[PDB]
Amino acid sequence: MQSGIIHAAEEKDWKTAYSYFYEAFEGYDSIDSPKAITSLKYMLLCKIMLNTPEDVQALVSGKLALRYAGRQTEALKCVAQASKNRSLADFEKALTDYRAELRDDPIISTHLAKLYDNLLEQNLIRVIEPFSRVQIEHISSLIKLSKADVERKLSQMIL
Amino acid sequence: VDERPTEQYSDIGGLDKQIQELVEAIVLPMNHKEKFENLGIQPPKGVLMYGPPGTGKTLLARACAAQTKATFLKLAGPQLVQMFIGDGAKLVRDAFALAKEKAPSIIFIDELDAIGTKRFDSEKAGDREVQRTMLELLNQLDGFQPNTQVKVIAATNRVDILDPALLRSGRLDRKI
Amino acid sequence: MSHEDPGNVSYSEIGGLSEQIRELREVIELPLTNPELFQRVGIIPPKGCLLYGPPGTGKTLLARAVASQLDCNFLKVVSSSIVDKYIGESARLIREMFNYARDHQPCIIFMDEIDAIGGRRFSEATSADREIQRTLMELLNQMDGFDTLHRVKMIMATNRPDTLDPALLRPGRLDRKIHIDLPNEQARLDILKIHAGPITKHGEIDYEAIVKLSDGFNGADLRNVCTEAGMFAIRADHDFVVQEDFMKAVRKVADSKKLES
Amino acid sequence: IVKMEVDYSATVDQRLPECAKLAKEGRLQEVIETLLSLEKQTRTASDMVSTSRILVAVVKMCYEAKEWDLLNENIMLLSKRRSQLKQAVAKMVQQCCTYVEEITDLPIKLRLIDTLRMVTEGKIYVEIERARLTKTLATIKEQNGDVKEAASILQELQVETYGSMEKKERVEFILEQMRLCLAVKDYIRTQIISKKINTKFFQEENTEKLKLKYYNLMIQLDQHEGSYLSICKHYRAIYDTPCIQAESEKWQQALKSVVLYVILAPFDNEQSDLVHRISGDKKLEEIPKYKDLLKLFTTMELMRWSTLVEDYGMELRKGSLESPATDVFGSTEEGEKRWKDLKNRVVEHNIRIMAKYYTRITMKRMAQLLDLSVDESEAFLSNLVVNKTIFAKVDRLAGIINFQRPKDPNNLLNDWSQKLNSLMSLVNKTTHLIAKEEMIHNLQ
Amino acid sequence: SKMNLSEEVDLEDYVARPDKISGADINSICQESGMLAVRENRYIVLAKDFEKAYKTVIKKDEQEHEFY
Ligand SMILES: Nc1ncnc2c1ncn2[C@@H]1O[C@H](COP(=O)(O)OP(=O)(O)O)[C@@H](O)[C@H]1O
Ligand SMILES: Nc1ncnc2c1ncn2[C@@H]1O[C@H](COP(=O)(O)OP(=O)(O)O)[C@@H](O)[C@H]1O
Repeated sequence: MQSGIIHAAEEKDWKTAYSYFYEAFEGYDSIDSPKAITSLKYMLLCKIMLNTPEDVQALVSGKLALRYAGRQTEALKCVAQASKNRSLADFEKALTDYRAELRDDPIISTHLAKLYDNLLEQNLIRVIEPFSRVQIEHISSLIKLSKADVERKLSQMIL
Repeated sequence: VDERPTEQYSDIGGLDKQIQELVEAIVLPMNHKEKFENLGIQPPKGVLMYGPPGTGKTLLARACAAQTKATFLKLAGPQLVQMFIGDGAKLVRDAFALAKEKAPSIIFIDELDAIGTKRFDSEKAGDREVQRTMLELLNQLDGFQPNTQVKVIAATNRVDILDPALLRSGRLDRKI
Repeated sequence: MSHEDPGNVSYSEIGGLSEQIRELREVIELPLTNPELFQRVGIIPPKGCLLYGPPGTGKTLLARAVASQLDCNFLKVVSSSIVDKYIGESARLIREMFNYARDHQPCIIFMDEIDAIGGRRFSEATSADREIQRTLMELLNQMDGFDTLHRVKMIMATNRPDTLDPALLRPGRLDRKIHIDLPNEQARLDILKIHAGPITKHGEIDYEAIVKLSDGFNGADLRNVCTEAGMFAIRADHDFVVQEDFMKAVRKVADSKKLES
Repeated sequence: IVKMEVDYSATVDQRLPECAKLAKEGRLQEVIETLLSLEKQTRTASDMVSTSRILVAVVKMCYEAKEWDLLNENIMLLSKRRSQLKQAVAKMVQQCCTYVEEITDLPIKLRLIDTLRMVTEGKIYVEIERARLTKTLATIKEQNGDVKEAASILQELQVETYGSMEKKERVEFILEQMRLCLAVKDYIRTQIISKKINTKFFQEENTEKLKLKYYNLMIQLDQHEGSYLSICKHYRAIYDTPCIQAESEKWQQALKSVVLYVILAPFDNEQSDLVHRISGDKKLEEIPKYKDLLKLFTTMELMRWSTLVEDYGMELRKGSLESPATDVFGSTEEGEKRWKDLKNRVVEHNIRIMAKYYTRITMKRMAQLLDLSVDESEAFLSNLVVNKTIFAKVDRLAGIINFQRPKDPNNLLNDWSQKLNSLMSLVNKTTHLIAKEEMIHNLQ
Repeated sequence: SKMNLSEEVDLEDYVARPDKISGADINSICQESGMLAVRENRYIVLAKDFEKAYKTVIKKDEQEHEFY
């Protein structure tokens, strides 16, 4: 689990962090409940960080995942489906619906914020090619957000 | 390689039935080769003369070659066992190549029992390397099937010391 | 590689047991043609097939002929030649021959004699104990030699399937075995006809009478029969071959094999 | 397999028909047991023909005395006793296959599944698999088409298809299972099986109703989700079959479908190659689709679909045969989906042709040309640019677009110098031409 | 672990049996055995693949019970 934690913070690759997290959860198979919950949470967080939420449904449908199912697990599944929909708003909705369940600063809040920035950058870059000059409130309308936050994100990208 | 043997068929004898049989099987496919060609039967090549020493296999083979008036190539079988890797294989390859390049020849390989073992493997030895020389000779027997030239004559004393692999219709067949 | 894809109309030069030839082709060709489907669905293609009939119908002739639909290069490898020394490191030689088959990817390895003289003398149980079987197990574990990628099969032309290490007939082993024995009367007359095909003389088509005297004679023997008939015509310097010449040839070979057996 | 030890051909010949008479209606099981003992004796003696005859006689007795249940446990015991002789059991299954197909009955489905369970213990490619294939096909016919048996025939075919196929029987079996798969309306698995089987071609040069049937079942599979280029490719692959079997109605309707589809496909270099290859066909001229293709393929015309629905839209209402046209656009739900697919397709086509002609076009004119409003036109414009098909830059506050890449001054002066050198070469060629014509003209 | 759990290896594969061989099997052979999970009939690796990997290229050396 710690090796996966370190690799997840290194952020160069997340598949090896997925392997370490799964091994830790496999070690925690109905032995230590809180450590098992943390291991599966980290495993699914790096799985969605791999930008492949398609295998999330199979992973959460696994026997051990159902055995250790919980509100935090369902919140992570909703985060995965938000990544499926590529909706930064849906990800923000899931984070607010389960905030205290995913408010943990260590590799939970940090990675969710990093992923949220990734969707923001991807949405902006995906909608920005056609426009040689576009009004920013139109950009906010397409992204379905306010004006100040969209302007702040677009700035921080361009600085 | 003797360029031309001069020994005559008259100075040998005793086994006249056998010598006439192999004359029909070898010399006639040389002189009257067109007879076999128009008949449609390709003559056999492999003739194995098995019998104790002093029975005249060498004289008969050379006399047959003289009657054919074609090239005669003699192989010293017992000394084909060379320590060099594939040496016997190379010797047999170029021997067949020389015979093919020089007329319908007579390949007179002596000591076929020495060349091929009966696969009586033992802890002392098991004919490991010489099997390479043996399979080369087997693969070279089929080279001259078209146009049916260069006959193979193998001389030994005991035919039974050979495995049932050299004995075949296209391979060594005329055991005399 | 010594023998290659170029071959005669052997498919028609075999004659006897054409159904058996079709069955062996049906077993062999499809994984040989498109092995990618086996990987695509996750099934292991067969490795080869077994052949009986120690002196009978040409097993090597079948190995040649069947490759007509295969466009592959049949290789005639001897079991003694491939094991060489009596050590487990005999796998070096199979690696070389398999690499040769990998270089000429469409290749079938035709084995010469694995159950050395299955009719008599020393079998797998006698003489060399388990040395043949372990060396065959080496080719067995070769089955992961990229069967999807490699167009290589191995035909085992044993003499008698009696002593073949029945541990080598399980699934994943050689598996398939096709029954070949001495040709029946129908196969015998067919192969007599194809042997007489190149022979154009007066004679007659009285093949059944020849079959009656020459029953239970192997295809190689019947090829020898036709050659002996030509030898009889030419020893007598006659440009004609009549059924009497065939009768003399059949009687000669029958007496020869009767004395030798 | 193993050498025969003690034959009992005389014993079975002298006793088996007498046993059949003694149990003509099968009320006696001691007769079954004593033939079991006899075939066990011949089995320990390693005889195959005697055992096969005994098994064939036993099932024949069960046929004539119509004890269906006792047949079920009897064949179960026979197949499970010690596995007996593989030749004999393969035989017995074969006559069981021959018998189950003649009596309709209710529990023949139970007979089919019983033999399936007896043969599914393994030994599929070895010792008869066509029986199991025929039983599964028989189960398909008994259940009259459903999802469970269609899945069963899906998961059965692969072993025998890879091992021992038939150039007609096996492919027909594949065709008879994919149609059930499409009836189930599974798309991922039906696509997988179709793409894993279609690799086996070069038999269709002698097809009668096989390649066309394969293709006409995989038309729906492809066009169901998003396919439009493979659609035209295999519709021309069914078009070339009436070339060798000239039947006018199917030939002409195939021409109508392929011409419509090939234009309807999204723009790409390959689609351009297909449309240019299709155009110029001598046999294509006598249909209105000839005029449709000639108009809508090239020369960058304004494809106002509002005008096209009456100028070349007559195929919807009435044409020569209008049967493929009614299939495509005359349908209600899928027809309106394909109508919308024509609607957008011509919108990107108009955008693309405008790209190579107009540098800056006002927003109102472009929207009017695209038959949509400003927001819809800019949305499709964004859809093109995210696909990198067009080099477009738009000022959204001003509503003005540009299609020309900003010319770097390096290559700008380079093409200027190339223009200079072209002029210089023209001066040289003109000078030589006029001077020499001057020489010819003053030869007086 | 390099190939992430042998590219999602199954649970019932543990190396406890095929590692306690006392048959040399140098790290190069260990890497080769790891890559002999190339049996792509399935998306997962089983203990059979490891057994075949150990079976190929091996020499029989055993009999520690006399010494212990
Ligand atoms: N039929 C024969 N007529 C004349 N000399 C013979 C005859 N048979 C053998 N010889 C003598 O035997 C010698 C050949 O011996 P060799 O070739 O070794 O016998 P084999 O061929 O039986 O091994 C010759 O020098 C020759 O003088
Ligand atoms: N059915 C057959 N038709 C034609 N020739 C045959 C037949 N069977 C055997 N032969 C001949 O026998 C020779 C070798 O046969 P071989 O493969 O040694 O048979 P086996 O292995 O059963 O002894 C070939 O040259 C071939 O011409």
